[PDB]
Amino acid sequence: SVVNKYLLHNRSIMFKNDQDVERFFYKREIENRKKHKQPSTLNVKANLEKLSLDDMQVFRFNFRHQIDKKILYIHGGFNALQPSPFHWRLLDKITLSTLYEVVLPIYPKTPEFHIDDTFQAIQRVYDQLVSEVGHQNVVVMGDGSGGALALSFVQSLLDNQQPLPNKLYLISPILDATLSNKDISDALIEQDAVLSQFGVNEIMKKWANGLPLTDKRISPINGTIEGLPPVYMFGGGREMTHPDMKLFEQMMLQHHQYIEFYDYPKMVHDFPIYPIRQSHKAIKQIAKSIDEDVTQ
Ligand SMILES: [Br-]
Ligand SMILES: [Cl-]
Ligand code: NA
Repeated sequence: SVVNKYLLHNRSIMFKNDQDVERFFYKREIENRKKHKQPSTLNVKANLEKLSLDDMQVFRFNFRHQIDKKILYIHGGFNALQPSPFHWRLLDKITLSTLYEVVLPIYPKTPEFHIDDTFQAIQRVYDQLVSEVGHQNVVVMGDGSGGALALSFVQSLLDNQQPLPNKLYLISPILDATLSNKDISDALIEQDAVLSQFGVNEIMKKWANGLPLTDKRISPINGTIEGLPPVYMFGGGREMTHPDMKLFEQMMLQHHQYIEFYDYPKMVHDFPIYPIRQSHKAIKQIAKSIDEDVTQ
C-alpha cells in the first residue's frame, strides 16, 4: 500500500485510547512551538521566501519570477500537525505547474491554540495577499483538515461580505468533523488506513475549545453555500470522507453553485501528497482548471 510505503508514525492519528490521545497532545504542544523548517534532504525547485507576519512563519514558493497570482495554501494535519515533508514537495510541484506563488502560513495549532486563533491568522495572511494583487488574483486551496479550514474560511469571507478568492480548491477535505455520516460503511472504514473517527473527533474537540463539532465553522458542510466562488474538489473512494464529499457536491449542485469533483475511486486520503502517477494527474488537473474564466 502507498500509505504503508511512505508511512510517518509521527503523523498517525490511529489512537488506541485516551492515553494515546494525551501522549499525542503532549508531543504536539512541544513540537508545534518550534520554528518549522524545510526538510533537510528536500531539493525545493521553486524559489523560497521565508517570511513572517506578526511572528507567524509564512513561506512563499515561486518559480520563474511568477508572482502576479497567489495560492493561499492551508495545509492538512488536523490542526495539530505541522506540514509534512510531502506537503513541501506537493507545494513545490503545484508552484511549478500553475506558476502561481504558493503561500504557506504556519497557522496556530492545537493543543495550545484553538479555532479562533487559527482563523484569525488565516484572515491576516489572506488580507496581506489581497492587498498585494487583488482578490481576483488569489485562489484558496487546502488538503484534509486544511480543506475544511479553506472552505470554512471562504464561507467566513462570504458571510462577512469580504472580497472572495477567484477559486476555491479542496483536496480530500474533512467536511464533517464528526465523521458520523451513516453512509460511511464498515467496508469504507476498512479501506481507510489514514483517517480515524476517534482520532479526528478527539483532536477536533481539543481545537474547538467547547464548540460542538457540528458548528459550521468546524464542519463547513453545514456552512454557507449560496454565493461561493467556483469550487474544485479532489478526493479518493478509499477515504472515509467520501460520502461527505458526495453530499457536499449534491448540496452545491442543488444551490446552482459551480463545482468540479475529480473523484479517484481507488485513491486514499490526501492522495496527491504521495509520489504516484495519480497525484501528477491531479496536479495537472489543478493547472488546467486554475486559469478557467470565472463567469459565475
Ligand atoms: Br483511481
Ligand atoms: Cl474509524
Ligand atoms: Na506573507
